[PDB]
Amino acid sequence: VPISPIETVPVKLKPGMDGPKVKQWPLTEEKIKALVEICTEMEKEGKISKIGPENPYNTPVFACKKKDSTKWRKLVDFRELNKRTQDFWEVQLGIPHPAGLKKKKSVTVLDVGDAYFSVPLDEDFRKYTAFTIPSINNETPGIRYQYNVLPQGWKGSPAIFQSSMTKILEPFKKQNPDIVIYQYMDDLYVGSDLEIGQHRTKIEELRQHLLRWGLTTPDKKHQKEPPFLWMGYELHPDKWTVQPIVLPEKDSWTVNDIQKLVGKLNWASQIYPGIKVRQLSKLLRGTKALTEVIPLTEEAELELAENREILKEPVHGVYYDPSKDLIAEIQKQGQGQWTYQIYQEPFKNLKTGKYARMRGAHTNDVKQLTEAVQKITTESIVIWGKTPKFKLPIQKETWETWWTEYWQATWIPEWEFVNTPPLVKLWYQLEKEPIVGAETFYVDGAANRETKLGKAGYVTNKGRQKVVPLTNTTNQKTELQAIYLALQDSGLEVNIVTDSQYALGIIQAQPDKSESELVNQIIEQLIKKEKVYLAWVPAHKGIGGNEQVDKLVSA
Amino acid sequence: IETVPVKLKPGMDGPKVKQWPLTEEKIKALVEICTEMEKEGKISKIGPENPYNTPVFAIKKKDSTKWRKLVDFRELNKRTQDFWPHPAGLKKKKSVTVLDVGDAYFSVPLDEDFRKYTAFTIPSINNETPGIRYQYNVLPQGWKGSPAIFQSSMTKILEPFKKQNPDIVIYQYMDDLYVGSDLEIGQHRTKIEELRQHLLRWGLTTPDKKHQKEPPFLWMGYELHPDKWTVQPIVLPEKDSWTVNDIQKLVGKLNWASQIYPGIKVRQLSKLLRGTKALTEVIPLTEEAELELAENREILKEPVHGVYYDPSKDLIAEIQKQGQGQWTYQIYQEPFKNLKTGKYARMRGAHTNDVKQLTEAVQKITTESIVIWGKTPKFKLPIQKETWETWWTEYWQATWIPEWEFVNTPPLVKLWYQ
DNA sequence: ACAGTCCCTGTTCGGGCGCCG
DNA sequence: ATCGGCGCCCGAACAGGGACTGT
Repeated sequence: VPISPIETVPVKLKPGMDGPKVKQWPLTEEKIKALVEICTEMEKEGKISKIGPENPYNTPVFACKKKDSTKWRKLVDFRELNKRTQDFWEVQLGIPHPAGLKKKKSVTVLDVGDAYFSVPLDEDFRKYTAFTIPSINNETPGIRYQYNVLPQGWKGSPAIFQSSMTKILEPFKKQNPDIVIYQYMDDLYVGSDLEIGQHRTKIEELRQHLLRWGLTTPDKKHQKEPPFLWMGYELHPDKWTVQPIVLPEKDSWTVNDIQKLVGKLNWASQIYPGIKVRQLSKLLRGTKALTEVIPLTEEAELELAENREILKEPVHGVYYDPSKDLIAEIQKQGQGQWTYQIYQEPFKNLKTGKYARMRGAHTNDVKQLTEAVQKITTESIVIWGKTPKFKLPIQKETWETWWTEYWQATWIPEWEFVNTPPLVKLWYQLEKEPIVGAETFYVDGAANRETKLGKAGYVTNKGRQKVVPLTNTTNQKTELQAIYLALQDSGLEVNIVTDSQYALGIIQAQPDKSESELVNQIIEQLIKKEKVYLAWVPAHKGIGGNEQVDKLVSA
Repeated sequence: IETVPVKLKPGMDGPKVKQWPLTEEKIKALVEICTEMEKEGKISKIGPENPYNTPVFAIKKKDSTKWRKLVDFRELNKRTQDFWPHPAGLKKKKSVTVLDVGDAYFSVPLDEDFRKYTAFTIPSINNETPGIRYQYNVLPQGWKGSPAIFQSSMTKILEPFKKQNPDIVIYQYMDDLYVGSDLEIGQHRTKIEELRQHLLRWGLTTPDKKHQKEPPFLWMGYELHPDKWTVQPIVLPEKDSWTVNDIQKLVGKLNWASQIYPGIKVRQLSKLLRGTKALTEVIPLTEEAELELAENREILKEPVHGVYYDPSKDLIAEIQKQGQGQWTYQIYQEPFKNLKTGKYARMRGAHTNDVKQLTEAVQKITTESIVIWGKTPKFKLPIQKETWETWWTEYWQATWIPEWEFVNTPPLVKLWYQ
């Protein structure tokens, strides 16, 4: 493949900077003879030119084995040059997903050979890619070269080749507007609805078209028969699946190992329904030691069994039909954990996924359901460019009473109710009017800002009072602690009057779970009660029982 | 025609905003628009060596089927240099009409040294293709500098019409031309068509509205009547009997309102709650307290004195979800010194889409700020960041985009709607 | 009115996964 | 050891802003 005739992209250094001047570090003897042998080859191939003392820049060079290949990959530690290269706007905005592929009669996956080594580099920038090959004998000075093509490891190479490949495909795509070509780096998914004979004719026109542009499509990387290995998937004519996932088996695990296990489990959740990682990610909390060994908790081990259980059965995905409606259904598995499947025909999932983010310290299931619907909505726009219809495990009246009573603007797109327990519910509901015949509790709490000690108590209309001393607390916690006392020392119906907007805004939001132990205790009391009315009054205004309890806790 | 030199503010780089996902409906509309803009030399293809980007998306035009390409030039406008009188009578006119004259900007070329900053990227479904990047070669719609650079040309086009109709107020803000008059609605719409055709001798306007008899839900933001905008007073309940809980809600409400109205007092009302009573206990208002309440009702009815608009300070607008499709808003520059307090209700849908509601209220509040002060406010939105961002582009129809931030408000602002 | 502490929310970066050179 | 660009997840440091409090 002679160097492509595409125009070089003008590349500059950051303003007021010079090129890299890094000396070459030692290399092993297997790599020294290979880099010299390799460098004269890729000078002969034209990718590299010799340079003289006029070039004052340098970058260390080494040579590692190519990824899953017998060929050697020539790599340069361009960490110093990358810091000085101008910034780019990456045109790769995401990764194509098979669930967005439509059905096609004929499919071809190509791969360009020596991709970066086919695209020329801007002439003005070539001086800064200078490097030196140190000889074996330290007495020899070493041979300096500069780069004429896109180096592997340079920060601009991926973006420029992606931009260059689109320019190379633009004329061919225009000469044949009905052939779909999914372009990611050098790998080309070509799909058409023509007959199988005429389709192979167009592939050769493309290979010849790319060959004219210095882009070889080697036969070793040319796939013509299903199954297709594309973007880490195994593509079949009517079904798609992920290339085999290998979960490691070890008797003792470390932090790094856990980090790998979480990652592979996330990668599997796109098609395997029911993957859970909350308890496995909890083991990654606090420890930044990558080689630290972590004992699996009782809850963590249970989580691994569930995932392995659903991984023994093969799962497949379906392709997308633009004529048929898009459907997504969500189920509540664990606390703060959700799994979903997007399909068109029931039990024929296009893809799956999971949402398990705890947004906020205080939340409920209805909030998380709206958060999971949004993650799916955005994800559906990326894959299919449209919003799916929803099937949610929440009652129609449950949502109607929530969004009408919530102070923030919340909305859910077109959705239908599915009776897949456990359902999402509001566990308690605060009264809109004070309860008649209910003991009125005027609660408050205080704390010193230096001492961190505080009080929390209440006074009632029935004359009942209480004050509890607390150690290692804050103002916000003691005021929350006072509301907890009134719920403890009251019947099933209680009126509570507080002066804390912070405690009021948390409770009024009807949370069912919280990172704070105290809030979970307050939530639990509200579910046990039958009617609760919570009122707020401005503090330090001589109002009702608020004034009596304020003096009780401030002393 | 030579381009006007444009600089960024000292020490600031160009915009670098990622492109957000778009529906196939919007991408296919955008691809057609940008391909046509490149043919007419209005935009041109660029590569990844341009490190700047500005988000782009599409909106359906007002009472029309055509699509309008919208650039999120908020970041570029914040970093663009400042250039170099607002008609106070425009808000007094009976009828005011908003004309999209952004199409006129596409005739003036842009300074080459500046074009790198107008870059945007069109995404592709399922990431089939890399983003195709374009930059602008002419003055772009939605750019802070476009109306300024075109300012000399706009006064020239309008001067004959403004002397032929001296009773018509014409204000310009970004792509929009605000035309206000006191004529009757029918003679006013003819005058708008008179301005459109007299303008047509120089620059084009959006395809004439497929309707002309104000089809409901369609001319909300088109044909505006400023003389019917109403302020939302703060109200207090009127009951024959007040309870301890009712007096506490009253005292808390009045104490908050004393920050907006100076004379609010709650002392004789707080005296009624001096015990440690039950919430449902009825408290008779003493003769002293009845007067204090009656005086607070009077204070909230009279307008606030000594609150004037400062053109150097930014405008801020806050919206509260009051329920039943009703939304309250306040526009101010300093805390508790409101420049206007309004209410919007019965917006779009039979009160189903909350987000559609909030989006319309934000547009109507901004329109009022442009008409009243010629500025746009910064919004404090009562919505989750992701809930808005996901859907707001689906209901936006203005040529400008105001700045906003997201807040989680405690439910103690019942001080604006009864 | 100024300057702190608490709490919450969001942004950025670190790890992992995956793709490609 | 010893690289580039993208997307995603999850965890944690830092900052911002608004409320309470103490001076």
